[PDB]
Amino acid sequence: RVTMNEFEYLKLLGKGTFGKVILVKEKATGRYYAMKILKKEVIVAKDEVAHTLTENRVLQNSRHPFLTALKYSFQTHDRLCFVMEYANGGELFFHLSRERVFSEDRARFYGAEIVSALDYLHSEKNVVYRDLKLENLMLDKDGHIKITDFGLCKEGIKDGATMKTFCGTPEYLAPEVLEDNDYGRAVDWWGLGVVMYEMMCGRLPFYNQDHEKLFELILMEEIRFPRTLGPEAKSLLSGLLKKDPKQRLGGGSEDAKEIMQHRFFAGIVWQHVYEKKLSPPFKPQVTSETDTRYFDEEFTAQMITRPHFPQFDYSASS
Amino acid sequence: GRPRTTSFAE
Ligand SMILES: CCOCCN(C[C@@H](O)CN1CCC[C@@]2(CCc3c(ccc4[nH]ncc34)O2)C1)S(=O)(=O)c1c(C)cccc1C
Repeated sequence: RVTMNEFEYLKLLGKGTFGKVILVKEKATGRYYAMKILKKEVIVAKDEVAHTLTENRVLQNSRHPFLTALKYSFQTHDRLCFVMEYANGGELFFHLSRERVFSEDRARFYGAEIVSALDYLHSEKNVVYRDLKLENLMLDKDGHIKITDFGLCKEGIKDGATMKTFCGTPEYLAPEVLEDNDYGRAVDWWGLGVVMYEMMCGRLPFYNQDHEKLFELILMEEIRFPRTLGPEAKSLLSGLLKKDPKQRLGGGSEDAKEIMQHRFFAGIVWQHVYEKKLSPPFKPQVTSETDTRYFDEEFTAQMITRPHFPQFDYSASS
Repeated sequence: GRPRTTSFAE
């Protein structure tokens, strides 16, 4: 369907080793999107090809209120482009870099939406996400969670089926992954535990700048609990950050159903979470469609400037 | 707080 010329390139949202994300406007509809533009040479050079094709399939195949939606994929001679829905609220990382701690109510709201999304990925799509983190969690214009970055997903993973790839983000890696063991979908609940910990405690549960020291903490140290934490929050964090995945909350046959039943989530009607009938704790305060106040000035102040990826190109329908 | 993190695979 579309090419580079079907879009206006407005604001830089972010940039990294593999490319950039630009706030774009679709000429034909006036609708705003975020276009992820990756450098083919970098992707090939870093051996990222299968990840990019995995992200593409997972985005195409998923339809969920808390997963980032994809409208178009296409490519050029030297570029791969994902046109995704724009999330004006930025990353959770942006907000926690400024607030330091969310209230338990606010953390509960996001936690419930993340659970909803991961449950769908596991149960409906047979996908394990593997890279949950503050950077990959965005807020849409209404204040709802959007998971991003599906390049590390494992596809075709059923109930207890296991995985081998050493991957994720170092600070977030589960013990069983660091043990060099085959691991299952419960790695996602470890990642949920680290994210909830960060939201409610204002730091990672395990941290060293040195990865060997970091990995040692993850494997060896019990989590610390700030004295501000309520008992059900403590219990939830304690259960999600069990080092043995067989003992982790969500680590059995019932997967996410076990987390949903936990008393930390006692207020929560899961069908209302999905139907988005629960009032968000924060609505992004934007003055226009192009207000990028929830993206780093470092990026937004900047001016905008070998192989064929088979079966990449895509356009959404309904 | 913490610096931005980086996803990886081996
Ligand atoms: C297959 C490997 O490529 C992937 C590796 N990269 C990872 C990034 O995707 C991380 N994402 C994490 C979530 C936010 C970003 C930027 C803003 C954004 C999206 C996704 C959908 C969106 N909708 N609305 C906004 C929006 O992605 C960058 S990156 O490190 O190169 C990079 C960084 C840090 C920052 C900005 C762009 C890029 C490409």
